[PDB]
Amino acid sequence: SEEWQGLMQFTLPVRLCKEIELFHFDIGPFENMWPGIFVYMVHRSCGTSCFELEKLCRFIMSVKKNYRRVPYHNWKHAVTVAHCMYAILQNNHTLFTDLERKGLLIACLCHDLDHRGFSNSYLQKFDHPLAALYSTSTMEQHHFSQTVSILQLEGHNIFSTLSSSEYEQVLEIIRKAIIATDLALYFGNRKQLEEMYQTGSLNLNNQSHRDRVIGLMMTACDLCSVTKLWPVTKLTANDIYAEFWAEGDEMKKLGIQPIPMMDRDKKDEVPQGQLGFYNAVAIPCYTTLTQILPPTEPLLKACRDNLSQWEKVIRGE
Amino acid sequence: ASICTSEEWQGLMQFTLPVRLCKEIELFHFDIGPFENMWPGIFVYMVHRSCGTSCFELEKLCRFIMSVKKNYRRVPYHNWKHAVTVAHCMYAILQNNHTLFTDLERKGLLIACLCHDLDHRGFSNSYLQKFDHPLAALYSTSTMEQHHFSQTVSILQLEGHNIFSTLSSSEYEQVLEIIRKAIIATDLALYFGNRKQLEEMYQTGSLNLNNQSHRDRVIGLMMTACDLCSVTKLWPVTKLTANDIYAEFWAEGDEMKKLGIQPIPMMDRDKKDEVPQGQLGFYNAVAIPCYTTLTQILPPTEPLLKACRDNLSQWEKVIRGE
Ligand SMILES: Cc1ncc(C)n2nc(CCc3nc4c5cccnc5ccc4n3C)nc12
Ligand SMILES: Cc1ncc(C)n2nc(CCc3nc4c5cccnc5ccc4n3C)nc12
Ligand SMILES: [Mg+2]
Ligand SMILES: [Mg+2]
Ligand SMILES: [Zn+2]
Ligand SMILES: [Zn+2]
Repeated sequence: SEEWQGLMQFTLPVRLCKEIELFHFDIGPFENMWPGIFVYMVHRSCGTSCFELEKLCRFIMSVKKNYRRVPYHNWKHAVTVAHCMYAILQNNHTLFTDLERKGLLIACLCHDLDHRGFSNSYLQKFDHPLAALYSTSTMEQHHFSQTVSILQLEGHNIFSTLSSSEYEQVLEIIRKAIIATDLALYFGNRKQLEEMYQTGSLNLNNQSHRDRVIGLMMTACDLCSVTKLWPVTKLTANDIYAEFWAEGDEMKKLGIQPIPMMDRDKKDEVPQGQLGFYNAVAIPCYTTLTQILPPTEPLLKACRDNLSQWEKVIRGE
Repeated sequence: ASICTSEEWQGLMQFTLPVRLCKEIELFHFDIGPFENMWPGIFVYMVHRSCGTSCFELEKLCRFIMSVKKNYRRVPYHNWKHAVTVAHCMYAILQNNHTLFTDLERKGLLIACLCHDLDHRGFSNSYLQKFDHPLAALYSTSTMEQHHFSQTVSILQLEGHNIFSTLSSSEYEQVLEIIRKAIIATDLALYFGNRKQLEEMYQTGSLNLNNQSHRDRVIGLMMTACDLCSVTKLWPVTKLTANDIYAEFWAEGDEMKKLGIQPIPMMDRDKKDEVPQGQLGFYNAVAIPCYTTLTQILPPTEPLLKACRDNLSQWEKVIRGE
């Protein structure tokens, strides 16, 4: 209980007071500060007197305990996703309700809690007890379950000054928000919102339209490494493949063949895999997000910049 | 026909190209995919850089473009993206052969390409015929293609949509004949006729470009290299567009099955397994021979052949397990 004492004390350096507000900030070389960076983003965006520092700090360090030393789905990725949602909300400061803004920063930070570095596919094919438990969106539901568990620990419950509803409300925002980071649901989500933007039936007074927009915002954040500056971006993909290939290897060890994406032998097709992933997933995501919320546009511009870079890699420039 | 709203052409006018595309848009394998908002503006940039800045009055152009866009459907392959993709390819062929073609052919070839699949229902020349469609009653060879051009004229004739405003009546009836011929020749059923003669005209040193009927033949083949240029893009783009081609076909195959009739394999989703061999078969029967004869006639277009070879190997790899 002295981890969360060395967190109450943190002051974000003035030199980062601007850098952080930029959509393309790389938290990468600020390891020590990451839990202080998140304290900063919460305060700036939700208020200094909405979470009682201690309970907030208690929370954050515990969440941090509960992320494993995997190559990609780690503490560095929680913060990075949290950061991006900060940037989204800051640039849209009016659309989102007090209760949402708090939920979403929290939901982002726990969204991959206690990941083991295994896809849902993997968990389900090998009848692992988490697949036994949640047939669909397997990891995502554990993540949430794990959010619930850290909160119910002594003195971690940061929502203890809220109505019955108000408490069951925010968690629900978090539930739906964490679930939405199952990428298999993203495709549906995005196609509904597209038809709803063309048609024009899109209504932000409708709470199930709110859900889909928040949904998409979670994908955008989750995927946000494709929006960083190219060296960060290049590097963070290496970490992605390292997670996948360790899952690929684990499959070989079982006399079973992994897919190419998970096949380190296939290192070479990486750039074309990225280009494929940008055209099929990333770009449409940031494209529709921008349609819905215009200020999010530097997300799409940077995504286009990295797509070019991946093209150049493939073509030899 | 359908009018386009006011606001549509007014933003189109204010639009400006990013300095990094100006570089990439000139290149053959350039993919327009990730710049949807920019497409109608990519057309202007393209027109202007090919046919001049006062070729047409922006206002009239922009109206036409936006009304060309809205007369495309949300079908899977033959849509607004495909039209601009085909226009982009023309542009890049023109640019590499810029003085081989009259100012008047480049205006008309770029519009033709923009308009060459207007109001595609999502159906083939065989379906419409076989099932005695109105359109099939109206036009009985090159069915949709004829309709595509009928559709162009209709868009030409609309208060403010006529971009051949300032043309002599003579030149007006000329650019309409470049366009007609260009569009019809996108009927792939004709390509095989066209390519054999061109191939023949090539092996004898008798092809001549100031010979008009040889000109039209060359133009038609340009229209084919453009219609198929998705096979010249980088692999992950080629594969993704293949998905959309098949989405459309299989949607048609599904209609036939309903109607009491068995689709050809290409249109039957139950036959996916042979996709690679359909691709392999199409690259050898159709596309490779397209870009080979194109590069013999217009050697700067060669990067189209090289990229077509690149993706032919990819389908071959896809084939052998890999
Ligand atoms: C989930 C996610 N987030 C961010 C990023 C930048 N990525 N990149 C991916 C993987 C994209 C991908 N790579 C391949 C691939 C690579 C080498 C050989 N074969 C491959 C086949 C499919 C791939 N995909 C979808 N997933 C993600
Ligand atoms: C009209 C067009 N333009 C571009 C491209 C890359 N394509 N590719 C096609 C389909 C080519 C094709 N597919 C099959 C096929 C597919 C599954 C099963 N059997 C098949 C038999 C022949 C096929 N062909 C020619 N049409 C096009
Ligand atoms: Mg996750
Ligand atoms: Mg056509
Ligand atoms: Zn994540
Ligand atoms: Zn076409």
